[PDB]
Amino acid sequence: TNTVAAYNLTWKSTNFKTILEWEPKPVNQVYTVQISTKSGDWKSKCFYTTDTECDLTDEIVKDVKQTYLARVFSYPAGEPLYENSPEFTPYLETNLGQPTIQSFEQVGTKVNVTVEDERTLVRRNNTFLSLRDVFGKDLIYTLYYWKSSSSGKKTAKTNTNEFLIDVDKGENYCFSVQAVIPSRTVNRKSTDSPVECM
Amino acid sequence: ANAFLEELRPGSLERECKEEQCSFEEAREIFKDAERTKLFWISYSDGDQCASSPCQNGGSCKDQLQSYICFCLPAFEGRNCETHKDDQLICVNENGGCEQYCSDHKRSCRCHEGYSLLADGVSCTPTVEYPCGKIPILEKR
Amino acid sequence: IVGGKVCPKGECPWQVLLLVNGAQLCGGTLINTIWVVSAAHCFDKIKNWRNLIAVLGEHDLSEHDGDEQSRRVAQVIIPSTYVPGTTNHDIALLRLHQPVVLTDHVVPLCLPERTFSERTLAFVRFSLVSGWGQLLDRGATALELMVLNVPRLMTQDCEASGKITEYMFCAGYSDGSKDSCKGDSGGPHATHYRGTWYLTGIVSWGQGCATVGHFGVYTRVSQYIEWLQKLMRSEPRPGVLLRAPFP
Ligand SMILES: *[C@@H]1O[C@H](CO)[C@@H](O)[C@H](O)[C@H]1O
Ligand SMILES: *[C@@H]1O[C@@H](C)[C@@H](O)[C@@H](O)[C@@H]1O
Ligand SMILES: C[As](C)(=O)[O-]
Ligand SMILES: C[As](C)(=O)[O-]
Ligand SMILES: [Ca+2]
Ligand SMILES: [Ca+2]
Ligand SMILES: [Ca+2]
Ligand SMILES: [Ca+2]
Ligand SMILES: [Ca+2]
Ligand SMILES: [Ca+2]
Ligand SMILES: [Ca+2]
Ligand SMILES: [Ca+2]
Repeated sequence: TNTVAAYNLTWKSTNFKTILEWEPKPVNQVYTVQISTKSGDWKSKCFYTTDTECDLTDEIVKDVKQTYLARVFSYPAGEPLYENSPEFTPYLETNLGQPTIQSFEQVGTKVNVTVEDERTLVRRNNTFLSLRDVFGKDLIYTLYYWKSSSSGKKTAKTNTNEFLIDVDKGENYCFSVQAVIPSRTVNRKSTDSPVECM
Repeated sequence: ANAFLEELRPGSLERECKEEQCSFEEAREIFKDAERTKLFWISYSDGDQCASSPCQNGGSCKDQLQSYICFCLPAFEGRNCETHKDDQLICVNENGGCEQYCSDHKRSCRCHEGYSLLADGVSCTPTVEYPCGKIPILEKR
Repeated sequence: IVGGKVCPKGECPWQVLLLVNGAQLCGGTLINTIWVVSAAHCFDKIKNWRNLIAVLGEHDLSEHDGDEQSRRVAQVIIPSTYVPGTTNHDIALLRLHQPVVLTDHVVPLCLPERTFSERTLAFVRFSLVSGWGQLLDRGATALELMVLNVPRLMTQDCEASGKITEYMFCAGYSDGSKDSCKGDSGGPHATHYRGTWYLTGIVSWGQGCATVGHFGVYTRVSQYIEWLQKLMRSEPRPGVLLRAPFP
């Protein structure tokens, strides 16, 4: 034949930065990607590209709550060959980016640990919204802290971006926060942040 | 890192692993416990993918686990913000902005019989009283 | 139409009612003052080609409000590729003996260009289907004009059931609730795009009305754009039926 259907259609999303990827590299053909909602019209992206990927960020940030479905067409170079991608709900499936400890501060027998708000790709109000502006009460951060002389690791959790933990006076501590959404069976937790010691 | 008599000082993650490039042996000196040292080396070995400046056209990068993400400007899109919105004006792309018929070559818009193309070169309007594909009892009074 | 709603009077101004000996035959679609598009299978059993009438501006069959406009069908034109008893190439082009007058209740549906219909309209999800056909599978016809909204499917997805050709496309629901039916054949499959409706399909055939695991099949009008426009500039032959070559 004059064309082959795409395959291995996988979703790569982090902080709503959604990239569709497929295979194989083009030989005597080009690709066109379509995307829509459950009942929305099909909009085309990456027209006749030789790339095996396509950025669909601008399309899914319009409503991250909606479930999106896409497909990759194959034109040679009545309907052309194509392949459907798995359904994708950004709000429920996007990967939580690696958090970063913005700062920490001690005042006696207690220490405050602040987390930097992770900017997403949702560009509402002409500026990127933070991770908490999207999930709200669904988003929490888990703190892993410990002494150099500790056996295991203590844990803390916050609904905001600040931990108010107690510490042993004189002892030196380390920290590592993690973004979490308990209302998720898949992509429940982010990766551990870089370590920060006192 | 280990400079002249540096190891006389007590080890610090900031000065050795963050401010310089520490080895696994320098990391072990700070964490002491091996199991916690290994857990640190996994995340620490993963470098900063933004060091190569993959983003383009004034995009901002953010390091990630074995990857990165580019915050593109409004008129740009793509993994590295390489795509421009304007350089895609063709009939496949939202009908080329044409209200009705489109043609590739600058793309030219056209209108079905009974309509006529306006000055904007994309919008059509009825020239007759009863144009096709419109409901009179909904476009009157 | 199964599981549809009554189309308000005047909101389907292109819907045509075709009659034979005064009996309800099939639906149709006004595309201009003279020409009407319909399905081919509706003309398989015709004998009295002279008693073929096309009504426009109709809504209620049991009443005559004065908005109706009747015309004799001067010439029925179908593709030579079409074969009675089969589903492929199910389309007919009718020439009304005299042009109808366009009113608030009589307005034609735009016949789109090929490229425009293939590139844009084909990807508008939902479209309208209407007619006075059966309200249920093996049921009674409708008195008031019924209308239904249905999503379009690409042939690859519809073949989850080579029965569907490139001159066809599927549309509807596989849940068995909303679908076109017998008696609606020939009716319009109209697609909206920026304040304008276009003809993209014709009620053709299906494996039972609103049957689970199946969709309604429609003639892909975009295939016959050049063919139709060609005949609308042709000299009429004396015979009513006319099997024109396709393409
Ligand atoms: C350095 O830049 C390349 C492409 O420019 C990218 O692939 C790497 O991920 C980045 O670190
Ligand atoms: C990082 O973000 C992008 C969107 C641009 O605003 C850059 O100028 C900035 O540094
Ligand atoms: C709400 As209506 C069917 O009168 O357009
Ligand atoms: C009309 As079918 C072949 O999708 O059941
Ligand atoms: Ca050092
Ligand atoms: Ca050192
Ligand atoms: Ca430093
Ligand atoms: Ca140093
Ligand atoms: Ca050291
Ligand atoms: Ca050392
Ligand atoms: Ca990294
Ligand atoms: Ca009537």
